[PDB]
Amino acid sequence: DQICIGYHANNSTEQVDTIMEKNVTVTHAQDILEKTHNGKLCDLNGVKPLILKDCSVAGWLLGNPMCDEFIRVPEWSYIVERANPANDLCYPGNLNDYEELKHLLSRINHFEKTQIIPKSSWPNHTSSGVSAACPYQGMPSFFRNVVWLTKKNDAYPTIRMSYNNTNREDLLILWGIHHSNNAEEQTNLYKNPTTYVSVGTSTLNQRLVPKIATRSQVNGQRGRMDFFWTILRPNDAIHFESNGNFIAPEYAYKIIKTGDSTIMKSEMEYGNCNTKCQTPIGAINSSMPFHNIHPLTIGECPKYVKSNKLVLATGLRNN
Amino acid sequence: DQICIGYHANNSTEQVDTIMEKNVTVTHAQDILEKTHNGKLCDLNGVKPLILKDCSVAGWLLGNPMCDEFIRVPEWSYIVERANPANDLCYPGNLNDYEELKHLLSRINHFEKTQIIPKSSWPNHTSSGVSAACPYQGMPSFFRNVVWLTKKNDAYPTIRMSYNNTNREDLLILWGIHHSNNAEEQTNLYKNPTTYVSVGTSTLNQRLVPKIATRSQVNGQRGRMDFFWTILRPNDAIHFESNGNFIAPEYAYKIIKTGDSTIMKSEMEYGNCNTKCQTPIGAINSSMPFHNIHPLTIGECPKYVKSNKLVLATGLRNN
Amino acid sequence: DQICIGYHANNSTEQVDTIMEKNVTVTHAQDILEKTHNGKLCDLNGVKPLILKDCSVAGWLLGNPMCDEFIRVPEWSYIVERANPANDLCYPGNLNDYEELKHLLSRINHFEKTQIIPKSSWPNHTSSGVSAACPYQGMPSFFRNVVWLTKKNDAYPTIRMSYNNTNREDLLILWGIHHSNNAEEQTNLYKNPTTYVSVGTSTLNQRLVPKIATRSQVNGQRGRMDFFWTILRPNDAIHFESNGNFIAPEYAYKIIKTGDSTIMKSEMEYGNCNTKCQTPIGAINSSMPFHNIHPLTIGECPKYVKSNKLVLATGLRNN
Amino acid sequence: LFGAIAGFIEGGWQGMVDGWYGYHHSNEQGSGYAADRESTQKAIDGVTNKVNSIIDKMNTQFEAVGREFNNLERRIENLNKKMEDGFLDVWTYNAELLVLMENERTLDFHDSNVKNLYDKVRLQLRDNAKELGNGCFEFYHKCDNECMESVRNGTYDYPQYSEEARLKREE
Amino acid sequence: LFGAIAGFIEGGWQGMVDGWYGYHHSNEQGSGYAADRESTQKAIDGVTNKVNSIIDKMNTQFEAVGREFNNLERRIENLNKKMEDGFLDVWTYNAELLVLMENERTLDFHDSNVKNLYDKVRLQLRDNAKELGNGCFEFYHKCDNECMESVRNGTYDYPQYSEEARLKREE
Amino acid sequence: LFGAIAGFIEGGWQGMVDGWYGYHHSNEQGSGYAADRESTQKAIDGVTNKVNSIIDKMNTQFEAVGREFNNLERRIENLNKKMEDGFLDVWTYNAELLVLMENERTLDFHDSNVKNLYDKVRLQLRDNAKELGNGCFEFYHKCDNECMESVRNGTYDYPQYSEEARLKREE
Ligand SMILES: *[C@@H]1O[C@H](CO)[C@@H](O[C@@H]2O[C@H](CO)[C@@H](O)[C@H](O)[C@H]2NC(C)=O)[C@H](O)[C@H]1NC(C)=O
Ligand SMILES: *[C@@H]1O[C@H](CO)[C@@H](O[C@@H]2O[C@H](CO)[C@@H](O)[C@H](O)[C@H]2NC(C)=O)[C@H](O)[C@H]1NC(C)=O
Ligand SMILES: *[C@@H]1O[C@H](CO)[C@@H](O[C@@H]2O[C@H](CO)[C@@H](O)[C@H](O)[C@H]2NC(C)=O)[C@H](O)[C@H]1NC(C)=O
Ligand SMILES: *[C@@H]1O[C@H](CO)[C@@H](O)[C@H](O)[C@H]1NC(C)=O
Ligand SMILES: *[C@@H]1O[C@H](CO)[C@@H](O)[C@H](O)[C@H]1NC(C)=O
Ligand SMILES: *[C@@H]1O[C@H](CO)[C@@H](O)[C@H](O)[C@H]1NC(C)=O
Ligand SMILES: *[C@@H]1O[C@H](CO)[C@@H](O)[C@H](O)[C@H]1NC(C)=O
Ligand SMILES: *[C@@H]1O[C@H](CO)[C@@H](O)[C@H](O)[C@H]1NC(C)=O
Ligand SMILES: *[C@@H]1O[C@H](CO)[C@@H](O)[C@H](O)[C@H]1NC(C)=O
Repeated sequence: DQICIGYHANNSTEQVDTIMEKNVTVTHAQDILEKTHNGKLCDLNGVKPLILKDCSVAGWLLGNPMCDEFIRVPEWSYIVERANPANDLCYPGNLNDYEELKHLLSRINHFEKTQIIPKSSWPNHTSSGVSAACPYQGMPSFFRNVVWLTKKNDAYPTIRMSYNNTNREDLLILWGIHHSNNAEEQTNLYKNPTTYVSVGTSTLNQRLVPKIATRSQVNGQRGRMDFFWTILRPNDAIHFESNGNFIAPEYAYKIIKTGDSTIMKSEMEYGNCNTKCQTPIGAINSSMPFHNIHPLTIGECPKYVKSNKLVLATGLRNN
Repeated sequence: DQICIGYHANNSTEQVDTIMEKNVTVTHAQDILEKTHNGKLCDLNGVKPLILKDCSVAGWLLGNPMCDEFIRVPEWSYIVERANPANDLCYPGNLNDYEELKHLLSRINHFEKTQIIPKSSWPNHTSSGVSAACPYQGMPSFFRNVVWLTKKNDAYPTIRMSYNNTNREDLLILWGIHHSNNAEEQTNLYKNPTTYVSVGTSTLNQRLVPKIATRSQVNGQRGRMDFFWTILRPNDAIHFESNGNFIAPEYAYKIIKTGDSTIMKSEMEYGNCNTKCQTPIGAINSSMPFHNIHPLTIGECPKYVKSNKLVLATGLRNN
Repeated sequence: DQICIGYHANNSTEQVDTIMEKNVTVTHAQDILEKTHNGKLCDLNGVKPLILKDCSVAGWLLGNPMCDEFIRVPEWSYIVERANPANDLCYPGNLNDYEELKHLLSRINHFEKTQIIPKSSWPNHTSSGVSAACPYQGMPSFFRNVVWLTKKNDAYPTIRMSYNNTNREDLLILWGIHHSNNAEEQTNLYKNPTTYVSVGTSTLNQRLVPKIATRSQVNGQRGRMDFFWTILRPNDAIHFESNGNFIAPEYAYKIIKTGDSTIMKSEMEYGNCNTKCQTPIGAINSSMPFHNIHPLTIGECPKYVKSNKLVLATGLRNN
Repeated sequence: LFGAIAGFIEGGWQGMVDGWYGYHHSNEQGSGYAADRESTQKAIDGVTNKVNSIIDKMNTQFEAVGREFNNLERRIENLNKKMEDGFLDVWTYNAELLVLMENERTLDFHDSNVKNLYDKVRLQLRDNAKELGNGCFEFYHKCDNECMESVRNGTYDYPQYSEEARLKREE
Repeated sequence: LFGAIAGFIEGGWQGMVDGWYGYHHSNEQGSGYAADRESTQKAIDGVTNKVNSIIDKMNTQFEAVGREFNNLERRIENLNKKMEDGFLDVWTYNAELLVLMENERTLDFHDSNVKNLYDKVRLQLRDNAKELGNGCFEFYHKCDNECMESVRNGTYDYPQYSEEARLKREE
Repeated sequence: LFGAIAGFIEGGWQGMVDGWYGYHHSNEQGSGYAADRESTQKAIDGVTNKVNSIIDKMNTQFEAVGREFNNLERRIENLNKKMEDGFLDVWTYNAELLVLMENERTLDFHDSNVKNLYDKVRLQLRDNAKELGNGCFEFYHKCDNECMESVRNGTYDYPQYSEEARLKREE
């Protein structure tokens, strides 16, 4: 005539670990580590990313003629740049403070480009400059947002001109200077032999001067172009003054939406999917509190850990 | 006839938390989180802070006319700067390497200002330069520690002069250059049209040149002034040489005590209190080991945590 | 008639600590903190470090004449530099981007120096330049890897010359410019009064210009030399062009092994020992999992902690 | 360890599906299993609260932001990567270690609950039954299914059965 | 958990003001409360030592310094913030988590001390008394206030009262 | 705390060299010590497993790289130093604290193992012996050396001696 005290046991194979004992079968575990992704780049709450396949950020912003898909990009959630894009600064040189620009660009969700200085605005200069370093459909071309001013009637009269930001929004403005190869090229393209480019705003006080010297050949060019950018704030104005080697703005970007984003370096392609959690190597549909997929997350996401397995015991030791 | 084993219970409502159960009434708790401040800025072991009210560090250091209260500041414990002070570089421009200078200042407790180059020292130049950008009592004025040298008898003979640091301590020396607006202003103020400022010590080898170009109007001025600073070490000398646009030192700062401090950004006012622990939003009179008040502490202080509550159970579960 | 249950006790004095009780004698402890070093600098898996006793990295790489011990260095495991070496830039000046160069150096294990531009290569210039700032055997001398070009037959014809990296490896190339003291020295050493040094590769586009001004005396010299460096990639070329004040390369360094190393600041001397774990203050022969010796370890090493004591209890409380 | 689970109770019961802990009875009207609802509910309450505690407590963690540096910024590039790697190594130590420690404490929690149930029945029965030391109590009287249900829901009247148990201890 | 506090001892005593654990006696000369000086001092020692341990171990923590960066230094400004915020998130995880864990262990410490006291007198009394299983021992003989004081200060002579209890268990 | 080690067993045995826990017997053919190897091997297994766990868990830690900054880079020099110092303060908190906590739990592990051995013998013998409450069982019959070895290796036949023990509890 008997009564006993006992506890649950079942078929469960769920193992958990402890400091004293590893590989301990229990009756009721709970996994808290998400370890699977869909290997694709998706929307982010139904907002498609800007994927610059084969065009770098510099090539996009300056308007590489091979980057024509990005003439009028719509609002994005994040930006996807490849590891070594082909179309980036066709004419060799530098986009100065590039990394700071990418960091600025990661807090911007929508540009609307606008024509601040039309080519129509250079009556006394030639604005048809074109380079073999920038092919478009087999013929030489040039950056689309920026104008190569050269001499006209064998004169380069000094430019003194300003643009006043009448728009509500901040303006991202890019301009540049061209480093010629020797005195004779310098005189062929602009009449004046010693030149300068002066740029002034309320904060900016730049003087650029061509470095006329012999360099290595890059994209078939020993000449170089150094590009610079600034954020012209609303009601402020920018003052350009040059007598040669000036590469003038034509198009600038209105910063119209300024939320949350990142520039994600993935070699992957669009997946036509949607997600609440994107990583460089794929997205995540999960309500686990952790994942081990990739550290450079964006969106409402679990917390990245390096573990291969995380299971919490909820039940008893089972056999 | 009976004897029983039992434990304490009392009126206490003190709750503590655990991983398994929250809100567990116990007989004896102990709070270890300080959550109270006095909302005012105090002395620090009886040493009053330097509170630049409407003057920024640059303004104070260069000697902006509105910041005339800090002509000869006494030893401080910490420095309080506002978020957007009004009196800062009346004549527009830049204090170069400003952030590094503020970081150097956060480890200095006492300056003694000293006249290294009196206005008496410019027999062949005009030293009465003055600007509407720097009003003082309704009339145009200029930085007090730094001298705007201009032409005299329609000449700006080239300056060649040096100062040898005879003092026993380091000297903080500020000087500057002035960017004029066009060739004719450049000739009006200095006769020579193309000028330079050369500064040399044992470590420094600077050449500054005016960038004469049109900029935006700031404080009613399109001209600009770029200021620079260095730490002249004892027995070293500084060598200035200019033929225009030089804005010379008159006063320098002897760094006489070099202890521990910070530059605290607070909009608050002096409290006539004393404390051993100051934060931007108020001071702390507490022997708790933690607080949640503000992370940017100074003085003998608890350790900042973000928690809202921290109580250690010391007694038993109570009912 | 009796039987009892009991537990081990012994002579052990091993104490361990807990949150509740400190200094608790136990029967079986285990120390896991290594607290001993041999106070010497050793090989690292039988590879001797590079110890630049008294010569700095700049002095070594440029070839200070007091650094002749390091003309042709063998492969190293790590580099040991003293806190304040005496032989470093005998002619005063700067090695620009020095810190980035040292950071590049701590990931290089073997240089092979090579003569890219022999002194034989300057038919129209004087290449025997020499300074009292750089004594060697009581007579004035100069950096061994770098050539002070001066005028010849009272002419400094403008230099136009290039070097093409034919070697398999990256090349570390150093060159420099010389800042003279006044117009008269400038004409004495080079005939041309206003000069420049232009450097171009596929990435580099440098124009240097002498700052002719009065400076403080350093190593008996008011003149200065600013040195620069670059990594010439294989099959790329470097293009120098000067008409004065150029300090040309003669020797460059082939980067031939590119593993893992560090630059360790130790005042210590070689110990003829070997180790698998080196620290600034001595090496480590230990299979403990922790040490408290020094944080700036190199090699397969325990993990640095600040603790004075770490003992794990393995047995029972003993009396 | 409280020596009950896998201790003096040398195994679990495949047959008790209603809960984590409980009773198995056998009298002359047959046998059966019955989960102890209150000590099972307390344990599932405390364990889901512990799981929610761990998840809520690692809510504010570290997110690695992507930053980029050029060829002459390698020092702070290296600083940035060692910083992000350090914070993630730290937080994965924290996660793995907390999981290990509270797994140990959860297993021992279950153990304690089982021993406390065995004891709460022991205290009711005293010498009315015989502790077999295997987790069972061999009664000394006639415990029909109402009597068993009393033992379970805690309402076991010790006086009522004293005398007859009193005799078969003697005899 | 050791099943004593809020377990087989179903409640604390408002009446025991002198200490954390102790005894309540009732004989024919009346009744009273007496704390156990020893076990109570042992616990207050270990718990103030644990509190001092927790405070002293968070002596070397992280101190946030104010640094400032300009408009073209936003990368390292962001680096700086992520670093300081990371270290503060880390140390507040550490603080809150340590407090939670050692709160659980402090409550269970008290529990263990209580069970060990109950046991320590159970071992003295054996069959001289009857464990009611509510935390009390119903004696089988006459325990005046000095017999009680013996039970308290541990000096309870089991032989002396065997005989008399021997009968009142029988009968 | 499980109240066994330094509790109701007020001291260890210098004489038991073979193991951590075990038995000391005394019958009329003499006396001796015998380690209980099964519960000793279980404990040495679990404790070397815990030590290896603690070492393996701090495999991926933080290594400080040497970086250098010039006179106008003092901001990021200070940032670098606060970052490396922060990570080392963090990891030494982690190490010291983990050692303290699992030292506490290792001592209590040993305690629990001892109490579980005492209980495992108690359950075998019941009223065939008398618990002195000092860790010893004073038998009620004559346990020669084979009786003792049975008690040790767990094979103690309770029926065989009941009658005889039944009598001196009797008398
Ligand atoms: C940029 O253009 C705007 C367009 O008018 C100017 O805005 C005016 O500024 C004056 C100041 O002289 C104000 O009194 C007016 O209220 C503004 N006009 C309007 C319609 O809002 C602005 O001054 C220009 N800035 C520069 C630097 O050229
Ligand atoms: C600054 O002046 C001091 C003296 O006032 C100079 O120091 C002297 O240097 C001379 C050699 O030139 C020696 O007699 C001593 O070493 C110094 N004398 C004293 C009394 O200290 C110093 O050289 C000057 N510095 C410069 C850059 O000119
Ligand atoms: C440096 O010299 C080498 C000479 O070998 C040049 O490399 C040759 O490049 C041509 C293209 O012009 C190719 O046909 C070959 O692949 C290369 N030759 C060999 C033997 O490999 C290189 O272009 C020169 N670089 C510069 C900047 O002048
Ligand atoms: C634990 O179990 C996993 C499951 O396959 C196995 O791969 C691993 O080797 C086991 N390790 C130990 C120490 O038991
Ligand atoms: C430049 O354009 C202006 C206005 O269209 C005109 O007056 C002038 O003739 C042109 N040529 C020069 C060299 O100024
Ligand atoms: C715990 O107590 C606080 C006290 O106000 C209450 O706000 C909170 O909701 C309680 N939490 C839970 C989970 O019961
Ligand atoms: C100023 O000029 C006069 C006349 O040229 C000269 O005698 C005097 O020395 C000069 N003063 C300075 C400071 O050089
Ligand atoms: C622990 O023992 C060491 C041994 O020297 C002693 O220095 C220390 O003060 C002791 N601390 C405590 C709290 O007993
Ligand atoms: C020196 O210059 C002359 C004229 O340009 C040139 O012919 C000669 O080759 C150069 N050096 C020599 C002697 O090779």
